[PDB]
Amino acid sequence: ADCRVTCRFHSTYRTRSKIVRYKRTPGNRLTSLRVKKLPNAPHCAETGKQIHGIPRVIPQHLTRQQRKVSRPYGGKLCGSALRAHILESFLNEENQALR
Amino acid sequence: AKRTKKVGLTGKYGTRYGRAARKQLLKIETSQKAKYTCPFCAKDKVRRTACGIWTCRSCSKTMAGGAYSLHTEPANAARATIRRLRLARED
Amino acid sequence: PNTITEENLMKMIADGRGKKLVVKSCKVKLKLRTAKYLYTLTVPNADDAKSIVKGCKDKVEVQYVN
Amino acid sequence: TANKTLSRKLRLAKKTKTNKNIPRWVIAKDHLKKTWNYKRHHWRRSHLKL
Amino acid sequence: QGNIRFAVDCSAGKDLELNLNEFADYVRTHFKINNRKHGVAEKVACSVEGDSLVIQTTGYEFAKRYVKYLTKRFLYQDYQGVFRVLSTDKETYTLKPY
RNA sequence: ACCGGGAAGGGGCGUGCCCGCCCGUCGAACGGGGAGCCGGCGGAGACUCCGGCAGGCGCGGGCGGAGACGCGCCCCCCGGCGACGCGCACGGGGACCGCGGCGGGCGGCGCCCCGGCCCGCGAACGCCCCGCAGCCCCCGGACGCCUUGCGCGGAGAGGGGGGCCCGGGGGCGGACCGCGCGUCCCCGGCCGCCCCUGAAAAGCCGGGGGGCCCGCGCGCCGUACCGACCGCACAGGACUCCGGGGUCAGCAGCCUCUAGCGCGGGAGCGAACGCGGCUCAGGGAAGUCGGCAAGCCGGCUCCGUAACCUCGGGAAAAGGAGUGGCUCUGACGGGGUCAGAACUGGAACGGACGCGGGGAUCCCGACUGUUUACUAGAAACACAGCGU
Ligand SMILES: [K+]
Ligand SMILES: [K+]
Ligand SMILES: [K+]
Ligand SMILES: [K+]
Ligand SMILES: [K+]
Ligand SMILES: [K+]
Ligand SMILES: [K+]
Ligand SMILES: [K+]
Ligand SMILES: [K+]
Ligand SMILES: [K+]
Ligand SMILES: [K+]
Ligand SMILES: [K+]
Ligand SMILES: [K+]
Ligand SMILES: [K+]
Ligand SMILES: [K+]
Ligand SMILES: [K+]
Ligand SMILES: [K+]
Ligand SMILES: [K+]
Ligand SMILES: [K+]
Ligand SMILES: [K+]
Ligand SMILES: [Mg+2]
Ligand SMILES: [Mg+2]
Ligand SMILES: [Mg+2]
Ligand SMILES: [Mg+2]
Ligand SMILES: [Mg+2]
Ligand SMILES: [Mg+2]
Ligand SMILES: [Mg+2]
Ligand SMILES: [Mg+2]
Ligand SMILES: [Mg+2]
Ligand SMILES: [Mg+2]
Ligand SMILES: [Mg+2]
Ligand SMILES: [Mg+2]
Repeated sequence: ADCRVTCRFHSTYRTRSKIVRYKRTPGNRLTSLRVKKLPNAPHCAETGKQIHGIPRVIPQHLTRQQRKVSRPYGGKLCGSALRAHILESFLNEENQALR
Repeated sequence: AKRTKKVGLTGKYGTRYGRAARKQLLKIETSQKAKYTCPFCAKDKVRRTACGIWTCRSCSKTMAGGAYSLHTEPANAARATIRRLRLARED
Repeated sequence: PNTITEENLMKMIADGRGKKLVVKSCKVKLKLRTAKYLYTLTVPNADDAKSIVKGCKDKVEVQYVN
Repeated sequence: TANKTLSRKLRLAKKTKTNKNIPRWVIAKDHLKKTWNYKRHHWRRSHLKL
Repeated sequence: QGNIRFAVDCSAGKDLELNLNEFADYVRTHFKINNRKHGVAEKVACSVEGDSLVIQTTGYEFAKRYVKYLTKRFLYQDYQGVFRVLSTDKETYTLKPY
């Protein structure tokens, strides 16, 4: 048939936040549906890798329990960075004092 | 089977720019595409990322170096002379 | 909209959280209109009998078939 | 334009409203022979700068 | 494959004259299976019951659309424009005037 | 009028204390941004109305795990999201597009026809399950694992069992059935490139340390229509979005489904002469300042290719041969391609369309690039390099 559609947004300039997909409606029609940009999840302050356990949703829409991890420095350090801070702290105390 | 006889990586340039320039680039461009040794990794995985900036793809350490090679010969001598001056400061 | 297990259905009724119920014959569909969601339960006609008798007298029921 | 300020809309709205003929009873009342209002305008040949 | 049945009703085929054996005879000789006509009497049998043709088979199945094709072929001889073939139910066609 | 930090520059509260270095509620109807989908109704409006189903922001009535990880606030400091380049390829999803079945409806019908045409529809949102790559945990201690390409491992591989992310898919809600080659759009993991390394802020959140269900509402402005715009009215000029079928390497040319249908008006005649086209015996640049104009060549496959050279080129050098239709065969793991053979037709086949003429030399400028908008595109300017 003819499946061509018109633009859905205020202007037609196809920037990165004005992308649509196509879908067939229950009245036998081809509709346009915006495709949102997906934000990154938080990244480790020491290593720059994705923090595990947090979904790629803006934190305004996630419950408080969903935004956290259950460890000291839960969403700041990646687990390996914590263990390295713990060892540095304990061992320097053992060398700046008692030889 | 070998594909060129002399030009090597400068075959990408065709017949342009003359022989003296292409001779210089073969040496320079071979050097900046090379793999160098992590001074820490001890593995051969250092690659240039910008002029002066070298990263181990295994350590993930980042280092400051030459424009087209990891170590320059002036900096090797400087490090060698600076080290001997410090140890001499020790009584 | 969402589906529901039968036991949760009466409790919403038992706490006056429903506004209207509809019985639909096709397996029978029971649709309850709460403040937040419309809930739908599917049962055979044998099962829907007892549930409707339990039906809260404060909860308007309607029927539908065609 | 479909995207105009309310201030430009109001000045355009006044040129539309006053773009009219002399009423015929006014022509009888004031005893006129010039009957055309020469302050009228037409969209194809106008340059409203508003 | 199994056995299915179809039928075409010619109830409006009384005031104008239409033999039921001829229409049965037409279908009997023209039915093709795999673009051939050897091995049809042993799969597809035309009956005449209720003034309507009946096609009972045994082990052969096919589309109801072909039973409509043989109807407009046989009707094309001296009924060009008299009948429109319409669906009344499952397996049954009905002949209707204009 | 123009120019500007060196100025005793304001806040939280609750008195009274405490904290504090110093502008902008200027600048984007394409950048950033809390949240919308389906059906219906009108002469002219709809993501705005009506019906239905949702979403956002407000206001009032300490536990489980071995582990990766799972399941109220306030101030000071440390962080995160917002937040980002280009590229040949490879992979996944959606939409589109085809072939076959089956269900309903059409058309024409001299012969043939189960062979032609049209219609077979399912959103946002909520709950459960499933998700390659990629990063992480546990055991344990290595001549392997693996990509089209790579890549990885005693700084702990493979194997066995797990965790997290994944713009997606399924099932139930909201409420006809299979199989394929491609095309476009977005996404993924890699790899390549740079004397080029590819915005900012509001707003929202986490960490460390210290002190401590039911109701109601959402104001202001734009919203019709148009290439109806600028060129004194007009073959000029004027940004972006969506993009079916056949032939085909194809967004080329040529024909077409859907949709749409103006372009200062008609008729007769068939002179010269013009303007845009076609064909010409024999000769083949003798024409002309000058091959100006026109013509020859051209797709694909195989054969065959010199001087010279900065060794990269020259090169489609130059030159040759084959090519339709039909009936078949072989190869690759359902799909097109590639290879071969018989038969046949005015001695034909890239049958329209599309589509280099070639070679031997001399002068100038190395090269791609730039210019006298409206008589000059060049040998002029620029350029890397070299030098002062
Ligand atoms: K408007
Ligand atoms: K005007
Ligand atoms: K001054
Ligand atoms: K601005
Ligand atoms: K802008
Ligand atoms: K804006
Ligand atoms: K940005
Ligand atoms: K912290
Ligand atoms: K409107
Ligand atoms: K004449
Ligand atoms: K003349
Ligand atoms: K000549
Ligand atoms: K010419
Ligand atoms: K052939
Ligand atoms: K020049
Ligand atoms: K060029
Ligand atoms: K000129
Ligand atoms: K010129
Ligand atoms: K030129
Ligand atoms: K010039
Ligand atoms: Mg502003
Ligand atoms: Mg914007
Ligand atoms: Mg409209
Ligand atoms: Mg940006
Ligand atoms: Mg409009
Ligand atoms: Mg001639
Ligand atoms: Mg001559
Ligand atoms: Mg002469
Ligand atoms: Mg030049
Ligand atoms: Mg040029
Ligand atoms: Mg000029
Ligand atoms: Mg010119």
